[PDB]
Amino acid sequence: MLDAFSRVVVNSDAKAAYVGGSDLQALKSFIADGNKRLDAVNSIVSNASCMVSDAVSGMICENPGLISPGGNCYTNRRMAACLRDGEIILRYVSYALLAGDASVLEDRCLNGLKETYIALGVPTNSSIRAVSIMKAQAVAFITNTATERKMSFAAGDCTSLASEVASYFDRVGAAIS
Amino acid sequence: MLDAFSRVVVNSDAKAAYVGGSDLQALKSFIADGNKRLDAVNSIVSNASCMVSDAVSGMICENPGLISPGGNCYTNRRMAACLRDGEIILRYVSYALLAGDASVLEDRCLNGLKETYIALGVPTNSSIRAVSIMKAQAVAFITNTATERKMSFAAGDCTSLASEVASYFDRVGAAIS
Amino acid sequence: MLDAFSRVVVNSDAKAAYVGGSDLQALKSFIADGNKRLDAVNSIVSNASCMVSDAVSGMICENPGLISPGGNCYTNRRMAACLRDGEIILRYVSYALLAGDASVLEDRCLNGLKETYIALGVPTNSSIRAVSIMKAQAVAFITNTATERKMSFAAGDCTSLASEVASYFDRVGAAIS
Amino acid sequence: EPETLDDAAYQRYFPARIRNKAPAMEFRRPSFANTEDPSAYFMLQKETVPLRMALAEKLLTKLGRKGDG
Amino acid sequence: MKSVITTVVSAADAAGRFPSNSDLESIQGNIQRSAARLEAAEKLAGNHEAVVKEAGDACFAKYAYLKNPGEAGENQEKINKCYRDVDHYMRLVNYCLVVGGTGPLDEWGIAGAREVYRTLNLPTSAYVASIAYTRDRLCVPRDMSAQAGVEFSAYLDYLINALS
Amino acid sequence: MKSVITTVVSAADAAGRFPSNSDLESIQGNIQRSAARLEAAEKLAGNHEAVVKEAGDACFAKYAYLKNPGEAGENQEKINKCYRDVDHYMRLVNYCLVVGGTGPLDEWGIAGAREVYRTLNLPTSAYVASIAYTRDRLCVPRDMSAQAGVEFSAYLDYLINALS
Amino acid sequence: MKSVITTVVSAADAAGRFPSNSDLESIQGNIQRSAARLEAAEKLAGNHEAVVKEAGDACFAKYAYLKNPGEAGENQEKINKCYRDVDHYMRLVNYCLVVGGTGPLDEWGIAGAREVYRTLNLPTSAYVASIAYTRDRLCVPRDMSAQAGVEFSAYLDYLINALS
Amino acid sequence: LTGYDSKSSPNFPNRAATRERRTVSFNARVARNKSQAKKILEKADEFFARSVTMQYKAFACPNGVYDIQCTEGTVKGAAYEKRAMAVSAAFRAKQASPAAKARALFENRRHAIIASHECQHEEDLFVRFPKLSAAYMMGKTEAMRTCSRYVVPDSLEEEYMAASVDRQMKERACPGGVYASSCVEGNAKGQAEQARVAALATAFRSAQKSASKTTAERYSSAAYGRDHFAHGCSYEESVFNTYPATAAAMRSKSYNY
Ligand SMILES: C=CC1=C(C)[C@@H](Cc2[nH]c(/C=C3N=C(/C=C4\NC(=O)[C@H](C)[C@H]4CC)C(C)=C\3CCC(=O)O)c(CCC(=O)O)c2C)NC1=O
Ligand SMILES: C=CC1=C(C)[C@@H](Cc2[nH]c(/C=C3N=C(/C=C4\NC(=O)[C@H](C)[C@H]4CC)C(C)=C\3CCC(=O)O)c(CCC(=O)O)c2C)NC1=O
Ligand SMILES: C=CC1=C(C)[C@@H](Cc2[nH]c(/C=C3N=C(/C=C4\NC(=O)[C@H](C)[C@H]4CC)C(C)=C\3CCC(=O)O)c(CCC(=O)O)c2C)NC1=O
Ligand SMILES: C=CC1=C(C)[C@@H](Cc2[nH]c(/C=C3N=C(/C=C4\NC(=O)[C@H](C)[C@H]4CC)C(C)=C\3CCC(=O)O)c(CCC(=O)O)c2C)NC1=O
Ligand SMILES: C=CC1=C(C)[C@@H](Cc2[nH]c(/C=C3N=C(/C=C4\NC(=O)[C@H](C)[C@H]4CC)C(C)=C\3CCC(=O)O)c(CCC(=O)O)c2C)NC1=O
Ligand SMILES: C=CC1=C(C)[C@@H](Cc2[nH]c(/C=C3N=C(/C=C4\NC(=O)[C@H](C)[C@H]4CC)C(C)=C\3CCC(=O)O)c(CCC(=O)O)c2C)NC1=O
Ligand SMILES: C=CC1=C(C)[C@@H](Cc2[nH]c(/C=C3N=C(/C=C4\NC(=O)[C@H](C)[C@H]4CC)C(C)=C\3CCC(=O)O)c(CCC(=O)O)c2C)NC1=O
Ligand SMILES: C=CC1=C(C)[C@@H](Cc2[nH]c(/C=C3N=C(/C=C4\NC(=O)[C@H](C)[C@H]4CC)C(C)=C\3CCC(=O)O)c(CCC(=O)O)c2C)NC1=O
Ligand SMILES: C=CC1=C(C)[C@@H](Cc2[nH]c(/C=C3N=C(/C=C4\NC(=O)[C@H](C)[C@H]4CC)C(C)=C\3CCC(=O)O)c(CCC(=O)O)c2C)NC1=O
Ligand SMILES: C=CC1=C(C)[C@@H](Cc2[nH]c(/C=C3N=C(/C=C4\NC(=O)[C@H](C)[C@H]4CC)C(C)=C\3CCC(=O)O)c(CCC(=O)O)c2C)NC1=O
Ligand SMILES: C=CC1=C(C)[C@@H](Cc2[nH]c(/C=C3N=C(/C=C4\NC(=O)[C@H](C)[C@H]4CC)C(C)=C\3CCC(=O)O)c(CCC(=O)O)c2C)NC1=O
Ligand SMILES: C=CC1=C(C)[C@@H](Cc2[nH]c(/C=C3N=C(/C=C4\NC(=O)[C@H](C)[C@H]4CC)C(C)=C\3CCC(=O)O)c(CCC(=O)O)c2C)NC1=O
Ligand SMILES: C=CC1=C(C)[C@@H](Cc2[nH]c(/C=C3N=C(/C=C4\NC(=O)[C@H](C)[C@H]4CC)C(C)=C\3CCC(=O)O)c(CCC(=O)O)c2C)NC1=O
Ligand SMILES: C=CC1=C(C)[C@@H](Cc2[nH]c(/C=C3N=C(/C=C4\NC(=O)[C@H](C)[C@H]4CC)C(C)=C\3CCC(=O)O)c(CCC(=O)O)c2C)NC1=O
Repeated sequence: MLDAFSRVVVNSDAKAAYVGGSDLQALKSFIADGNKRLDAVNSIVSNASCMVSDAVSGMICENPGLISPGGNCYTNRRMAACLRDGEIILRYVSYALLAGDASVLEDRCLNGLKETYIALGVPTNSSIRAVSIMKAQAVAFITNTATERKMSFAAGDCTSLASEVASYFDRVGAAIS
Repeated sequence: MLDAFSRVVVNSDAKAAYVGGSDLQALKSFIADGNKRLDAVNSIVSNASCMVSDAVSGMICENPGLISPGGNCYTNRRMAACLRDGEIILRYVSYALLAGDASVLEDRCLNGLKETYIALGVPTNSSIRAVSIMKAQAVAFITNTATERKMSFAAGDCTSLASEVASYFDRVGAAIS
Repeated sequence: MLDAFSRVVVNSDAKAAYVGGSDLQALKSFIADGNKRLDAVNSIVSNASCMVSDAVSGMICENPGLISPGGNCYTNRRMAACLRDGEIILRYVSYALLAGDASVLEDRCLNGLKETYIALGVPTNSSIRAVSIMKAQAVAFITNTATERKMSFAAGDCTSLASEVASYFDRVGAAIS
Repeated sequence: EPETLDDAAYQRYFPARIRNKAPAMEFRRPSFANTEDPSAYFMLQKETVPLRMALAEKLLTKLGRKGDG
Repeated sequence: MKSVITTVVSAADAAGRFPSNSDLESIQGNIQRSAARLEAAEKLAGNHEAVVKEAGDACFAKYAYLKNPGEAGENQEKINKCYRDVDHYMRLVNYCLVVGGTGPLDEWGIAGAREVYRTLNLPTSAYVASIAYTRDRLCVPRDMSAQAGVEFSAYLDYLINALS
Repeated sequence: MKSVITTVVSAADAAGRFPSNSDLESIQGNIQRSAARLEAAEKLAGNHEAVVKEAGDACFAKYAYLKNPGEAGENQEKINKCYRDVDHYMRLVNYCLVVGGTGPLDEWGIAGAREVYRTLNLPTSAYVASIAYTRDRLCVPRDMSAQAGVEFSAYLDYLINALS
Repeated sequence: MKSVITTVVSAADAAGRFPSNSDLESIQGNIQRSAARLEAAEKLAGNHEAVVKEAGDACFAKYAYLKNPGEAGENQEKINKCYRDVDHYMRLVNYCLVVGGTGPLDEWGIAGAREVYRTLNLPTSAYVASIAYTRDRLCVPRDMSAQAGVEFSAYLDYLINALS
Repeated sequence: LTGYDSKSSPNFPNRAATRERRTVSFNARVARNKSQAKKILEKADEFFARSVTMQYKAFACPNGVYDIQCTEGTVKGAAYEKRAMAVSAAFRAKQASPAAKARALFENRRHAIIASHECQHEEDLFVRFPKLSAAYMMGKTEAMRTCSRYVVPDSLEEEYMAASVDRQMKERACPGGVYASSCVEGNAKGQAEQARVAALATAFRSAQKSASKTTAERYSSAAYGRDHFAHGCSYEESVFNTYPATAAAMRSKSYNY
């Protein structure tokens, strides 16, 4: 919808004023790591076959009662539709990363999930345990400290990149609370 | 080409790569004191099978309660899994000498070893006592001050790399401390 | 649909062969002139509303019978439908210029258009002069020879696309008449 | 074949696959000093360290007692 | 509002997938133009209060039939509010140089403009005069660089091709 | 073909509009990326027979059980088909570098490959183990640039996270 | 769910007519298998506890191969988990042969089955070695009459024609 | 070379004079050998129009059981009048205006290319066969419940957000103050109210979906109007993202409704 290029134009529509050399310097630094942002989504799309897979096993090996008789993901009609519930939130977060803001995420998908989840009976309590399994593996692939797959990048600092992806997943728990 | 060397280990499936006569000069121009370095890591991997045998047996020789019934060096498949693991540190800290940095040692080998060993019933104070033998064994091979067998090198000093591997074994020791 | 990069591999797919340095150099010169190609389609979109409003009276200045009662171009609606007819077949040739291949207009605009004009009684002797009038204006913009408009371009020759733009115009009237 | 042994307990630490996997390296130095040698070559092949039951028997029997629990 | 990289992700969920490898090739290209275009935004920024009154009375120098009553341009505060109506068209044409695309243009300058200019009888030919009055004097090596000089006018004639 | 040129004209066609300059930024990103992408494809056209043989030897090294009867490698004529099945991938990986997008891959090789592999009892676990050996032992300064070793290797793991 | 009753009761409502006399003829055909099919349900319900072992051990003889690392059988877990896995499919043939249709299987067993096996890498060709072993085991003189041998053996062949 | 020469075949089209001939002999000589492929590609696209209308009913009948979506009857013989009204109007829509002929064609060759999400084989079929693209839309837009009969409001305001757009959507029906023949109730003495009596049955029981059937249809309609009308109109997407019945009642075709 609107990007980080437009995020200062969000404010500038209600200024009765413009954006010039007062706010370009906050956008000038976005170009200086514009190679870095395009280099730090190339890790996220590189393991799309291990982002939604180990997430849903991360809650089975902690709370295994969800596949018990009396479960929400009991049969294959439910849990194959759980891996589609957990993949499209990896989809609308990677659109938000190239935009620099959650304007794609917070209106296309997460605009009121507490009338599609409490209307179904989905367990919200271990949905957020299914969130931080992917967040802890998102910051672990931003850095090259993943114990399985190393990635060849140009050297430099990406703590501003690693802190930003944690600050995308935080409002997911807010959208279900 | 150390980043391409790092992708042989970190990529979570076994590959193979080797270095001919042309690109051996690429490694000597890349790594500082590499003729001292490749002599050092050759003098650990050539005698590692003797090095794991004295490391577990000195743990028995100063603590003979491991081979007691109910002990953790009882029931010889369990005793074989020490001898599997005892070179796995020496496979990886030789690789820490080769890359010049213990980042690949940390996430692939040291990460999670503290919680694994209390899950299985490993006595951790003997586990530091096993690796401290291997810390003392490598610096007698790098400095060639080993009592039994000696190796052939061009003359000079290698005490910087002896201190460099001594900064790698306490990373194994403080991970399981 | 099928752009220039897709065209060079779809006639090489029936080869069951790779695409090496025999025809990539003809494509490497296509991306050399790509800066001049974006410096060609800019000269068409910038002057759209003049040149569509141009020929609709430039057609009837030669043939005044089209505004006569019982005319095809006689009323307000049949002209208002003619002007919105007018830039469709020129926005599609701009697509062919920006994508380097004529495979977007001859499947979405020349896909049976002589079929529909016979169903309405639209004349074709006028519809090919009404695009040849709008053809010479397209070579007098990519080559800066307009007499009331000047685009500041660098020093270079534009006969590379002068016949090629008209190549996307003579195929129009041939397959609608 | 291996077996299983898998009390999912370190399951989520080392996984089923990355378990006892390690590098392995070989060194052939040049033959004479300060001359270029085409025969000098160096492996860095990743290889899974096996269980090694054979020298496990001769080390337990030489040190303590039976080991047959 | 459609810019360079909010469009290619509006089509990336339109198929229901992830970003591709060519999806990142698009985002490199505005980085090639996020220096040559942001100088053109700065030239409008520190000169906008000079060009509102410059091209403002330009159109009043064209149409003498507004200067007599029978129009909405009789008294002074209409012409003061006319110079307000200039300032909105420079507020959002400055915005598009920041984001790269024709995003802010199509929303509140292009769409819906037909009703409140034709039922309100304020002619679109009177607007395109002062739009072209900014466009017919681009001093290319003086005010900006050579590449800002060609794309600043390319946003200027967008309201030309739409409204007239 | 899903290339960056097609994705910006298909959204241009759907809106009933002209080619706007917002898409022209994405075409500028091609000619910057095209030189660091074609020589990944030019080196692949001169090395394809030596890389496809060296790939399938790790397919049978990681899973040596396929030589059993009833599997997909019991006789010589379908082990010959295994090298043909994997050469067709590494030709479509060459085809998609020249286009720049993922166009030929997800349409020719990928779409419909799931419901025929489990049909003829072919695992995809050995298919992804063939290219992951190819994608790993390739030193980014030794064979090509530091950019083509990023972009081309971004196409090989596109298969792995679409097959798994 | 699918049965003799619920299938034919649908077209009465979905065409908006009464219960016919042709659907009354259809439940009469369910009486002719009611004392002919339900003997196999009480057969296996007191028989699974020994055939969950010998048909769970049946696939690993074919695939000793899955067992080692990088695959489906990596650890015990799938099987202690793996034996629980196969005790859900013929747990449903006790649910399918008691109802009269494939209702408990086409909505609980195959729906979404190929999608949780591609992502979680479970080889579908070992379930073809798991319960079709019981098809090659079944003795019509000793175990149960040839009416179960035409109906219990039929419902298994529904499943191998579904997981392939 | 084959023989002493290679002349063209007399079975090739456009081989005779057609200069000063009679009307009977002019038309016989322009359609000489073209009649076969015109009738080959006439039964081709009619089979395509018969094939995709089958492949979307498989979702309507999952695993061999009929859902509440079929429901062509509610009272005794409540499909006989629905039989006539569906097939008599199909002739009424085949005697339309000659402006709406290609308006149907070129717009069916617009929306289907959008909905076929980048599959080059599929857009090549939609350009040659206009009957296939007329059947691709109404099959998929009824498979995913998006048109008019299943997107019921849940708030109180959405009944006027429906009512604001539809009577403004029926600017397409009435050309001026006259009506059209494309929007006709029926033509029998009861068929006017016989269209109403089914029209309340089909809205009522379709408001009795499951919790999964409404929560999966309230996002499929949102992205439907997000790539058919509001390609960049973020204000229209500001009602299309949270209020899906707005994003569903507006129909992508010039249906003359
Ligand atoms: C409960 C059951 C269970 C699993 C199924 C696995 C899966 C798994 N892996 C990680 C943790 C991780 N997971 C990955 C994932 C991958 N690496 C790749 O190359 C692939 C593309 C992808 C797998 C398909 C990476 C890179 C890390 C960080 C490094 C590591 O911890 O190994 C986590 C994070 C823990 C958390 O939630 O906080 C989980 C659940 N581990 C478990 O405990
Ligand atoms: C079209 C496809 C496309 C891509 C795949 C990326 C690829 C990419 N990454 C970087 C370049 C980079 N990427 C990183 C990022 C990192 N380095 C690390 O060691 C960290 C692990 C990680 C942070 C998360 C850094 C630090 C640079 C160098 C540039 C900089 O420091 O700003 C560059 C710049 C190099 C150059 O221009 O010569 C490019 C092109 N960009 C693209 O346009
Ligand atoms: C166009 C695609 C393309 C690739 C991705 C690479 C992949 C590749 N590498 C090698 C060939 C090789 N690859 C390596 C591996 C490496 N080499 C080193 O210097 C490091 C140690 C390590 C990378 C980090 C070695 C050592 C050889 C030579 C064979 C050998 O001596 O063992 C070969 C066979 C060619 C030969 O005969 O040598 C191929 C196809 N080459 C290509 O043409
Ligand atoms: C029963 C009681 C018992 C022990 C207490 C230990 C004896 C022992 N030896 C070494 C010490 C060592 N062990 C080796 C290992 C080797 N030397 C070689 O030449 C071979 C290649 C290789 C296997 C024999 C080396 C090189 C040293 C250091 C130098 C030395 O003391 O010999 C150490 C570590 C240094 C220290 O004392 O802190 C110990 C604890 N082994 C036992 O069995
Ligand atoms: C008797 C009826 C009659 C007319 C109404 C005019 C209209 C007209 N203009 C051009 C021809 C043209 N028309 C344009 C268009 C424009 N020129 C500009 O400077 C603007 C940017 C833009 C209008 C907004 C251009 C660039 C040419 C080519 C150069 C020229 O001959 O003027 C042609 C084509 C001549 C041909 O067929 O070859 C016609 C018919 N001429 C006539 O004979
Ligand atoms: C995003 C929008 C976008 C554009 C509009 C173009 C803008 C553009 N055009 C040219 C550059 C050029 N443009 C032309 C074109 C012409 N010269 C003539 O004499 C003819 C009238 C006309 C032919 C069609 C030529 C000849 C060059 C010089 C480069 C070359 O010759 O390859 C350059 C390179 C010069 C520079 O870097 O300053 C740029 C950036 N590029 C973009 O990225
Ligand atoms: C890939 C990386 C990798 C490693 C870092 C090592 C680490 C490691 N060690 C063991 C597993 C083990 N490690 C030991 C070792 C010991 N116990 C003691 O009491 C002694 C102090 C010490 C011997 C000197 C034993 C005994 C087991 C087996 C536990 C058991 O069988 O109960 C396991 C088993 C669980 C599993 O398979 O995941 C792993 C991962 N092995 C690897 O494959
Ligand atoms: C690929 C395989 C490969 C190797 C294994 C090394 C082997 C090696 N090292 C050195 C050469 C050397 N090697 C050492 C190393 C040592 N000397 C000591 O006294 C310490 C005990 C020990 C360090 C642990 C030193 C100090 C030199 C001389 C300085 C130097 O060249 O680095 C030389 C040059 C000899 C000559 O001039 O002819 C060679 C071939 N180099 C290689 O290319
Ligand atoms: C309540 C939901 C709602 C919609 C989905 C659209 C749908 C829609 N668009 C138009 C009509 C139009 N719709 C647009 C579209 C836009 N105009 C812009 O300035 C934006 C950039 C873009 C999204 C708002 C344009 C430019 C026209 C005029 C062209 C035409 O009539 O087709 C009309 C008929 C004219 C009228 O509105 O009276 C309708 C019903 N309009 C709506 O009221
Ligand atoms: C951000 C957009 C922007 C512009 C495009 C300019 C446009 C512009 N130029 C002038 C002002 C002027 N403009 C010119 C014109 C030119 N000068 C030359 O060297 C060329 C021959 C020719 C350009 C084509 C001259 C000669 C003056 C000053 C003297 C005068 O003519 O009044 C003025 C009046 C204010 C002043 O005195 O400067 C304005 C608004 N200013 C802006 O803020
Ligand atoms: C256009 C792109 C294109 C492809 C991707 C392949 C896809 C493909 N593969 C096979 C067919 C096959 N593919 C394999 C390949 C393998 N089995 C194994 O043991 C390994 C996992 C792997 C080799 C590494 C084998 C063995 C067959 C024969 C199976 C059979 O015909 O029964 C077939 C059936 C027709 C045929 O045999 O030719 C097709 C369509 N073919 C194509 O035309
Ligand atoms: C009621 C619905 C239902 C099913 C249809 C089955 C299917 C099924 N199996 C597993 C899960 C599993 N299934 C197997 C079984 C096997 N793996 C193989 O490689 C062999 C093909 C086979 C050996 C017999 C194993 C080993 C796991 C554990 C893998 C994991 O989930 O981590 C799961 C994940 C949740 C779970 O553990 O239950 C599901 C849904 N189980 C069910 O509960
Ligand atoms: C003026 C131009 C002109 C032509 C192009 C031909 C066109 C043409 N070809 C055939 C007829 C044919 N043409 C071919 C040719 C081919 N089929 C293939 O498999 C290959 C793709 C290709 C040649 C390599 C074949 C095989 C027949 C079939 C003859 C038969 O049916 O017996 C016929 C019908 C038989 C006849 O009328 O004699 C005609 C009109 N004739 C003309 O008069
Ligand atoms: C009469 C002509 C005719 C067609 C043109 C196709 C068009 C078509 N394709 C699919 C259905 C499909 N179509 C494709 C094909 C593709 N999707 C992709 O991801 C690729 C980009 C692209 C191939 C290049 C796939 C993969 C499916 C299954 C997924 C889905 O249902 O969308 C369906 C729905 C199937 C169903 O309802 O069960 C239809 C109507 N089918 C036809 O009957």
